[PDB]
Amino acid sequence: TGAGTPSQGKKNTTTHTKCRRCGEKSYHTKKKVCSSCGFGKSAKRRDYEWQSKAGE
Amino acid sequence: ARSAYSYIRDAWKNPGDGQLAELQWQRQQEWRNEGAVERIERPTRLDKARSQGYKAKQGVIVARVSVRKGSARKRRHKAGRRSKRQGVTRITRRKDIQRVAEERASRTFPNLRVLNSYSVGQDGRQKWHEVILIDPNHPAIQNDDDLSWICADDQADRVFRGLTGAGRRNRGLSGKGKGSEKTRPSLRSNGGKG
Amino acid sequence: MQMPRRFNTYCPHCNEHQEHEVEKVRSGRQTGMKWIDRQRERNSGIGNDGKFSKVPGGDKPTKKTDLKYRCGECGKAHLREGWRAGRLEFQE
Amino acid sequence: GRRIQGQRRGRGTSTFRAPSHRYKADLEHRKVEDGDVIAGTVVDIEHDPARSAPVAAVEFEDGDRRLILAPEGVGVGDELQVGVSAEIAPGNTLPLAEIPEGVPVCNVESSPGDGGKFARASGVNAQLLTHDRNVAVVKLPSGEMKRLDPQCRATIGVVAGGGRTDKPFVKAGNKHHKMKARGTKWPNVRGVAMNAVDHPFGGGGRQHPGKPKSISRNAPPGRKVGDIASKRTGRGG
RNA sequence: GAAACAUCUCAGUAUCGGGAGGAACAGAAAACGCAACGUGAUGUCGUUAGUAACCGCGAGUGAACGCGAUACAGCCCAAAC
RNA sequence: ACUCGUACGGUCACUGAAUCCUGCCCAGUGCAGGUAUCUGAACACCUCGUACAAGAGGACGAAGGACCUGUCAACGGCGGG
RNA sequence: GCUUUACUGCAGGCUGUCGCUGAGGACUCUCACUCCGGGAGGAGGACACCGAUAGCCGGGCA
Ligand SMILES: [Cl-]
Ligand SMILES: [Cl-]
Ligand SMILES: [Cl-]
Ligand SMILES: [Cl-]
Ligand SMILES: [K+]
Ligand SMILES: [Mg+2]
Ligand SMILES: [Mg+2]
Ligand SMILES: [Mg+2]
Ligand SMILES: [Mg+2]
Ligand SMILES: [Mg+2]
Ligand SMILES: [Mg+2]
Ligand SMILES: [Mg+2]
Ligand SMILES: [Mg+2]
Ligand SMILES: [Mg+2]
Ligand SMILES: [Mg+2]
Ligand SMILES: [Mg+2]
Ligand SMILES: [Mg+2]
Ligand SMILES: [Mg+2]
Ligand SMILES: [Mg+2]
Ligand SMILES: [Mg+2]
Ligand SMILES: [Mg+2]
Ligand code: NA
Ligand code: NA
Ligand code: NA
Ligand code: NA
Ligand code: NA
Ligand code: NA
Ligand code: NA
Ligand code: NA
Ligand SMILES: [Sr+2]
Ligand SMILES: [Sr+2]
Ligand SMILES: [Sr+2]
Ligand SMILES: [Sr+2]
Ligand SMILES: [Sr+2]
Ligand SMILES: [Sr+2]
Ligand SMILES: [Sr+2]
Ligand SMILES: [Sr+2]
Ligand SMILES: [Sr+2]
Ligand SMILES: [Sr+2]
Ligand SMILES: [Sr+2]
Ligand SMILES: [Sr+2]
Ligand SMILES: [Sr+2]
Ligand SMILES: [Sr+2]
Ligand SMILES: [Sr+2]
Repeated sequence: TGAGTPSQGKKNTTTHTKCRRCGEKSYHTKKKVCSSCGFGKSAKRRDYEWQSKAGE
Repeated sequence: ARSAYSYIRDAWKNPGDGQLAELQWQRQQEWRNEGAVERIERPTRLDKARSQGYKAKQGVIVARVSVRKGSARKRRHKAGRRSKRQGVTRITRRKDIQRVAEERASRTFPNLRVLNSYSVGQDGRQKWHEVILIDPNHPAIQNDDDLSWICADDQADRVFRGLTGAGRRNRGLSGKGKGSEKTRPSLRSNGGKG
Repeated sequence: MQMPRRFNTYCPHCNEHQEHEVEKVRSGRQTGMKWIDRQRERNSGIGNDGKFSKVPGGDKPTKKTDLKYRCGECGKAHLREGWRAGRLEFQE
Repeated sequence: GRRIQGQRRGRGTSTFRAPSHRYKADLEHRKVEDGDVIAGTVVDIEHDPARSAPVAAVEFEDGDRRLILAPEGVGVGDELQVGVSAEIAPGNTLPLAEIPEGVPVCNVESSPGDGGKFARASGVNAQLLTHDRNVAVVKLPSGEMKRLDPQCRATIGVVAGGGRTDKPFVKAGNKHHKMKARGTKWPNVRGVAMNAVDHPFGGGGRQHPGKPKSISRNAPPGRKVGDIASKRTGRGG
């Protein structure tokens, strides 16, 4: 069984869903954590300085 | 004449001698069985508390905080580093234990602001400090001429920004001349070389 | 090679020939208080210590004479350029 | 390199854990105040997944139903006694002090009241040798003379299920079923059969530990493999 | 970067944790030490100066007092009684 | 974590069903034990030095090493004449 | 990436020392502290744990 096309057929698991807090399809329904805004992980909003160039 | 307070002071100059030695030996047994932050009704060192700003008034709180003794509890480097940035054992943190204690206290009492703190001893594995906190929202304090300054907005979370006396000493702001070139007006503005 | 313990030669202090006594220079003990010593203590810590992590080199197959020429009259000594000598024994 | 298997274990992930959710109970001795007036009846005999040995269900006078570390010879209907004044009989529990010298014991406590620590596996037994007012000398299954507090409780007799070790597994599949009931990663891949990155003995064309196997006691984890602080090796000498 | 490299450099930089404000921080000398019969809280700007100092004394790192400016403001406890 | 586990246990390794067997070597390396004597850091102690301090030396000496011993189903070895 | 008796270091282990730490070169005690016990109480004990430092080992790791 190849890692490519043949293995893509088994993909029918729902994980990332629309997030109640930010509206992005990043709420991981299994972990119950939003990979975009961090809902379910932190009260504060997920944010990082590396999300932009250093001097901007 | 000598104040009654001067006696508490003089006793605390040598915590390992006299009656104080026995008091500490007794007390610590109880303290060791207490939590990280225990609110106390009266300061253990009255003279020191009053000297630091304490008042037997509404909105004044005193709490004893215990912190593990010694150096930094640091995790060794995952990725590659030069020998200089490889050390793990002898590296100590830049903030003293008293400062760690003040912050733990203020976090326990979110609505209160750290006024000052002092040491109340230690054993072989931990240190104890009593922190004086103030309620900036209580009128008994908003009306106090000696304490109402702590009610100002810019005094919010003062301990977390190093505005406490222990904060200022730890930041090397004691000296007004030689030696304070990289500390005043802030460590950050001097490129963090202090 | 051999060499006379005492012999007449020029003394730069008296500014005239006088009998001198030759002696091999004995190493003087260190005080451990020179600037270099303090730099070693200051700059040494965790990890590599730069120059202070280096260990002393080797030896040359033969060393140059290391001697003191002490004047027999004024008692003052003077140094001279040394010469490679596999061995140096004094006569008397 | 990479952390060796012995280090992966420490993390306590699923692969290395014991099937605790499937286990029955810790066969600790009952806690009696005094008087010995605690006896019970063996209501059933059960298999213990954690020890591959039978264990007995007892129903005590005061209404307590508990599983017991059963010695050989215990059967349903039999009455068991636990306490200072207990009768000196197989399956009965009482302190070493009340036990007569030269009597096989099992499930011996290390410190009075702990519930039993020594001699608990299939067929084994400790031997109560010397008595005293301050110390009871017991010979453990390993042959070691152990000095214990005479107040330490123990059960008379040898542990049930003796001779288990006498029959060979014969096939891998049999070992397999047993390992599924324990906290152990099985089968076992030899160090010498792995890559240099995976173990101190890996690498090199043909297989061989490129170094002596007897490792120092002071060796750090990751290096401490092979023959740990061996006083000697081989069969000769 | 040092034409390798380990002290050093990149740099207290990137990035991370915590926190305040419209600005922060600092601040009324246990100062300075152009040594004086002198200056007089604190920031900041210009300069002092790539100077003093550091440094496989290599590559590099690098102030301060003072001075000219900006703006100027000095006070409250603890204790004695 | 192992572990609702306790030497008929479980950890760490090697060999690889049964059958018949598995010799010699402890010098080196590894592990382990012992050790009169030798060596062996810091603190405290003593001598010199400094009205103090830096520093020099001394005494004592842990593990370790030297030294002895055990050990190859321990790393491995089993030649030339 | 990997190896080792390469260079230089870092974890970790062992060992001494100082603090915790008390009373009367070997010892006794209990009161801190530790462990067992539901509890009473028992075991141990100024040691061990822990903080600091020193010497040894140290491709386990950079
Ligand atoms: Cl605060
Ligand atoms: Cl010469
Ligand atoms: Cl098995
Ligand atoms: Cl001036
Ligand atoms: K670098
Ligand atoms: Mg049990
Ligand atoms: Mg399994
Ligand atoms: Mg295998
Ligand atoms: Mg392979
Ligand atoms: Mg490896
Ligand atoms: Mg092989
Ligand atoms: Mg370069
Ligand atoms: Mg530098
Ligand atoms: Mg600023
Ligand atoms: Mg160069
Ligand atoms: Mg710089
Ligand atoms: Mg200056
Ligand atoms: Mg094979
Ligand atoms: Mg095979
Ligand atoms: Mg416990
Ligand atoms: Mg490497
Ligand atoms: Na607070
Ligand atoms: Na320095
Ligand atoms: Na280059
Ligand atoms: Na390079
Ligand atoms: Na340098
Ligand atoms: Na001038
Ligand atoms: Na040998
Ligand atoms: Na590669
Ligand atoms: Sr496959
Ligand atoms: Sr699927
Ligand atoms: Sr969460
Ligand atoms: Sr953020
Ligand atoms: Sr806040
Ligand atoms: Sr330094
Ligand atoms: Sr170093
Ligand atoms: Sr040479
Ligand atoms: Sr148990
Ligand atoms: Sr229990
Ligand atoms: Sr190999
Ligand atoms: Sr043999
Ligand atoms: Sr002014
Ligand atoms: Sr075979
Ligand atoms: Sr040997």
